[PDB]
Amino acid sequence: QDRETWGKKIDFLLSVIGFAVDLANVWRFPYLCYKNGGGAFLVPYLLFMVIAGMPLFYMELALGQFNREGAAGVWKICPILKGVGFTVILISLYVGFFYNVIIAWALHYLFSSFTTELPWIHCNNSWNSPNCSDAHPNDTFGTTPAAEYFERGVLHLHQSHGIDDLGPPRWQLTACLVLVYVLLYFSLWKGVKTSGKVVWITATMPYVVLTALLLRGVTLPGAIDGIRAYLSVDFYRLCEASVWIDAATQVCFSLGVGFGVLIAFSSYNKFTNNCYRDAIVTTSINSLTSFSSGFVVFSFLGYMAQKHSVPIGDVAKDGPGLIFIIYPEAIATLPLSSAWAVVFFIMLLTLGIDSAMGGMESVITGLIDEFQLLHRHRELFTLFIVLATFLLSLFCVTNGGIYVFTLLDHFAAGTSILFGVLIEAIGVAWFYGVGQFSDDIQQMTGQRPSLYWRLCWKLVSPCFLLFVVVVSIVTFRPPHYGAYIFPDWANALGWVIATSSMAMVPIYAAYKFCSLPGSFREKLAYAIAPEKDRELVDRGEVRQFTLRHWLKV
Ligand SMILES: CC(C)CCC[C@@H](C)[C@H]1CC[C@H]2[C@@H]3CC=C4C[C@@H](OC(=O)CCC(=O)O)CC[C@]4(C)[C@H]3CC[C@]12C
Ligand SMILES: CC(C)CCC[C@@H](C)[C@H]1CC[C@H]2[C@@H]3CC=C4C[C@@H](OC(=O)CCC(=O)O)CC[C@]4(C)[C@H]3CC[C@]12C
Ligand SMILES: CC(C)CCC[C@@H](C)[C@H]1CC[C@H]2[C@@H]3CC=C4C[C@@H](OC(=O)CCC(=O)O)CC[C@]4(C)[C@H]3CC[C@]12C
Ligand SMILES: CC(C)CCC[C@@H](C)[C@H]1CC[C@H]2[C@@H]3CC=C4C[C@@H](OC(=O)CCC(=O)O)CC[C@]4(C)[C@H]3CC[C@]12C
Ligand SMILES: CNc1nc(C#Cc2ccc(Cl)s2)nc2c1ncn2[C@H]1[C@H](O)[C@H](O)[C@]2(C(=O)OC)C[C@H]12
Ligand SMILES: COC(=O)[C@H]1[C@@H](c2ccc(F)cc2)C[C@@H]2CC[C@H]1N2C
Ligand SMILES: CCCCCCCCCCCCCCC
Ligand SMILES: *[C@@H]1O[C@H](CO)[C@@H](O)[C@H](O)[C@H]1NC(C)=O
Ligand SMILES: CCCCCCCCCCCC
Ligand SMILES: CCCCCCCCCCCC
Ligand SMILES: CCCCCCCCCCCC
Ligand SMILES: CCCCCCCCCCCC
Ligand SMILES: CCCCCCCCCCCC
Ligand SMILES: CCCCCCCCCCCC
Ligand SMILES: CCCCCCCCCC
Ligand SMILES: CCCCCCCCCC
Ligand SMILES: CCCCCCCCCC
Ligand SMILES: CCCCCCCCCC
Ligand SMILES: CCCCCCCCCC
Ligand SMILES: CCCCCCCCCC
Ligand SMILES: CCCCCCCCCC
Ligand SMILES: CCCCCCCCCC
Ligand SMILES: CCCCCCCC
Ligand SMILES: CCCCCCCC
Ligand SMILES: CCCCCCC
Ligand SMILES: CCCCCCC
Ligand SMILES: CCCCCCC
Ligand SMILES: CCCCCCC
Ligand SMILES: CCCCCCC
Ligand SMILES: CCCCCCC
Ligand SMILES: CCCCCCC
Ligand SMILES: CCCCCCC
Ligand SMILES: CCCCC
Ligand SMILES: CCCCC
Ligand SMILES: CCCCC
Ligand SMILES: CCCCC
Ligand SMILES: CCCCC
Ligand SMILES: CCCCC
Ligand SMILES: CCCCC
Ligand code: NA
Ligand SMILES: [Zn+2]
Repeated sequence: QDRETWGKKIDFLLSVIGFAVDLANVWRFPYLCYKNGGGAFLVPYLLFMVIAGMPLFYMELALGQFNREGAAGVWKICPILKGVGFTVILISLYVGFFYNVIIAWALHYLFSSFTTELPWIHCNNSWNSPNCSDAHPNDTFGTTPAAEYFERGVLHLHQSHGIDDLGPPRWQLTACLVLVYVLLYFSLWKGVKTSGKVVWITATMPYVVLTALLLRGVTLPGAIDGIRAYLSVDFYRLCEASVWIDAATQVCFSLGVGFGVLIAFSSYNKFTNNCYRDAIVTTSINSLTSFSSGFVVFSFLGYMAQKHSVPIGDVAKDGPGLIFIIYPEAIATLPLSSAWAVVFFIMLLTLGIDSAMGGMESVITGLIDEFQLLHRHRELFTLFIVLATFLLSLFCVTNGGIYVFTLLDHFAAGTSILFGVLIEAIGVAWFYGVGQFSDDIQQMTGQRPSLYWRLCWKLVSPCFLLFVVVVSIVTFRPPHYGAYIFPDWANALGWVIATSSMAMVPIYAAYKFCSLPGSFREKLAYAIAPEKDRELVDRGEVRQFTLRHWLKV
């Protein structure tokens, strides 16, 4: 049987929008806007989005749609550079070991909200230390009843001495995790017919909840101060070299490229689809969602800062668990706080689940495409992948699970994402040929891309990605959680996994070069030439050997 397609185009659009829209998308852009700049942070962000943010999205969508294969089989245009598909598959697999525990924490918090007394209001109970002090006129948000609850009565962090004292897993978090994985499996087992229909609810509820919170948040005292702090113009901030680095890193990391998800999602699209309009619409929606969500979150942050009589700089911080500490404290003061907590955690759960589903779907699709023996049994392979991910994600459930979560979050994606994106971009734009790519896009859609797209694909994007990779590998900082310093072997293991996700390109390159028969010239010709050019290569007319193809744009 031939490849199946999306039931409706709205399914594909909602799938990509839901995967791209993330919990980090809600916070990262507004936090960066407040930290350096404000209204002046939109200049570097928009500049980099135009220069090298849209071309990568468009190229990934077009490649996936035209080649009609997953992340690994899409590389018939350059067989030697096939290890990129395995690299992105490994990257997607690694991220699945802690996103699910994030969703499990959110789901556990959701269950403990159907009560008239939410268990983070006061601090007269069993799981609170005698150092509780919630003062309402030096860590002002440390030892808060909400923070103490999250750290002791949920995570049980105080019973671990570090990453060497994990201890047995907790059964409540394990039950939440198994519920999450059951949801994931039953949402991913029947191909894309049912995975594109479940997205209809998990990609439209967060917007409703965000609208409700914006309606509630604005009326709070001190919210206008938070919004003013969020959006304040300061053009002198553009003279520092850190604002541009932050903008470039955020543009690279918020797109969703590098996981091989957009290739698999667009692989099921019809051959006559219009990927240009789809890329434009998805990028615009994902960019505006961050703006609206920032309005909401900074209104709430301003209200909390006014309540605690502290500057907004102390409230606005980046860390794991602060989402479960500040806002739940803010929610409890409002009347009918149970409903607000319920909707808050429902929105969190949906935001997590859509992205986790997309990330697992990328791996499943790529591995199914690569090997034909698994194509006849998709449900069993999905069950095996889910079981493996669930077994390898049981470490974040233990008492010292926050340390493992921090290490994995620091090292899993890192520079590996940028290296994979750079390698795939340079491969597509140089080895295959930007002219051939434009011809394929014209055949697929009908209108050939203009000179701007070709220039951005060929010249600007590889240079921007290389600069991002270098600046990310130069300013590396070891991970930490509060006043905890990770052991040296933990950093070594993090670097080992980060390199292992990246060290598949040379391995496959060497294996493919040694496997092909002939001399050096024959091996190179069969390796670096497209599959469809086999007849020309046999005659001895390889286009890559000529330098005119290399210097063509
Ligand atoms: C309840 C209120 C307060 C919030 C509602 C939020 C969502 C229901 C909306 C917000 C933005 C909408 C999107 C905005 C733009 C488009 C483009 C629109 O046009 C197409 O791309 C046409 C595709 C086709 O031909 O089917 C398709 C729906 C979509 C994704 C919308 C789907 C529904 C979304 C997610
Ligand atoms: C990317 C994939 C492969 C997941 C990687 C997860 C790591 C962060 C895990 C996998 C192996 C784990 C180690 C396996 C064995 C142990 C012994 C263990 O010994 C104890 O003190 C607890 C013993 C017990 O459970 O009773 C302490 C944690 C540690 C170092 C673990 C720390 C966390 C590690 C490195
Ligand atoms: C909200 C999400 C994350 C989890 C819950 C989703 C389930 C309620 C849905 C998703 C997939 C659905 C299934 C998808 C396909 C089928 C096969 C279908 O059987 C047929 O008639 C076609 C196949 C056959 O001939 O067996 C019957 C409904 C069923 C079991 C569906 C029942 C409802 C399911 C389990
Ligand atoms: C930060 C918030 C407030 C808005 C963010 C939205 C942007 C990420 C989107 C919205 C409209 C998009 C643009 C819509 C149309 C085009 C035209 C397109 O260029 C052409 O078609 C050729 C024009 C030429 O010849 O220069 C290149 C992409 C671009 C700039 C898009 C880039 C991405 C943009 C700026
Ligand atoms: C104030 N502090 C934080 N607030 C928030 C928020 C929020 C709201 C959304 C809608 C509202 Cl309404 S409020 N998000 C944070 C914070 N600090 C880290 N994050 C992210 C980071 O991306 C990090 O990667 C992360 C994580 O590790 O979560 C377990 C995913 C969180
Ligand atoms: C840690 O990586 C992420 O959270 C990325 C992405 C994602 C990829 C894989 C995954 F399993 C779950 C989520 C979801 C979105 C798009 C890219 C980025 N997130 C901002
Ligand atoms: C924690 C993992 C949960 C996986 C989902 C449990 C149900 C598995 C059902 C398998 C059906 C296979 C299709 C028929 C062979
Ligand atoms: C709070 O008091 C406890 C006493 O059990 C002590 O162990 C802890 O270090 C104190 N924390 C701070 C921040 O003072
Ligand atoms: C039995 C205690 C119920 C507490 C209130 C819960 C309200 C949930 C419904 C609103 C969100 C849909
Ligand atoms: C959490 C509930 C799990 C129930 C599992 C039922 C599996 C049904 C498979 C039907 C195959 C035709
Ligand atoms: C919480 C998810 C529960 C999913 C139950 C699916 C049951 C499938 C029955 C199939 C009968 C033909
Ligand atoms: C989609 C439904 C939105 C309803 C939002 C209501 C929020 C409470 C308003 C309180 C005004 C004082
Ligand atoms: C809150 C997000 C709203 C985003 C609205 C974007 C609408 C784009 C429509 C494009 C039609 C061609
Ligand atoms: C669709 C439901 C969104 C959340 C509604 C919460 C209940 C608000 C009732 C009015 C409060 C004054
Ligand atoms: C002390 C009880 C520990 C239970 C762990 C959860 C079961 C794991 C099954 C693989
Ligand atoms: C210790 C009493 C409760 C046991 C629960 C067993 C199931 C946990 C999730 C698999
Ligand atoms: C046929 C169009 C369906 C649009 C997505 C579902 C909207 C649900 C609104 C709550
Ligand atoms: C893109 C140019 C941005 C210039 C910002 C203002 C610089 C002021 C220098 C005194
Ligand atoms: C009083 C300030 C109100 C701000 C509203 C912002 C709306 C952003 C688009 C949904
Ligand atoms: C939870 C384990 C379920 C395993 C699937 C059912 C047996 C399939 C044998 C081919
Ligand atoms: C012969 C039928 C089962 C073949 C194996 C299916 C995938 C199992 C996990 C690799
Ligand atoms: C991919 C090659 C670079 C590996 C990381 C940088 C060297 C170690 C720095 C501590
Ligand atoms: C007092 C003005 C409230 C405005 C709420 C947001 C309207 C879109
Ligand atoms: C710290 C930035 C170094 C940039 C080197 C050149 C990259 C193109
Ligand atoms: C991004 C546009 C900022 C303009 C500020 C004018 C006061
Ligand atoms: C000492 C307890 C061991 C539990 C193992 C669970 C996988
Ligand atoms: C208090 C949380 C209990 C979770 C039970 C999941 C079945
Ligand atoms: C064709 C039936 C689709 C149901 C979608 C429910 C959200
Ligand atoms: C590609 C990495 C080059 C070396 C970076 C550290 C100097
Ligand atoms: C203290 C040494 C621990 C080694 C762990 C290797 C995974
Ligand atoms: C000629 C092929 C070179 C591939 C190198 C990959 C890093
Ligand atoms: C994968 C690195 C070694 C390859 C050897 C091929 C003979
Ligand atoms: C739209 C950016 C902020 C203007 C004050
Ligand atoms: C994760 C890829 C391993 C080789 C198929
Ligand atoms: C007062 C305008 C704020 C941005 C819409
Ligand atoms: C992770 C192994 C996939 C099948 C070779
Ligand atoms: C998943 C591997 C199947 C046998 C080559
Ligand atoms: C606790 C999980 C052990 C097998 C991966
Ligand atoms: C068949 C190739 C698997 C990865 C080296
Ligand atoms: Na998401
Ligand atoms: Zn307080």
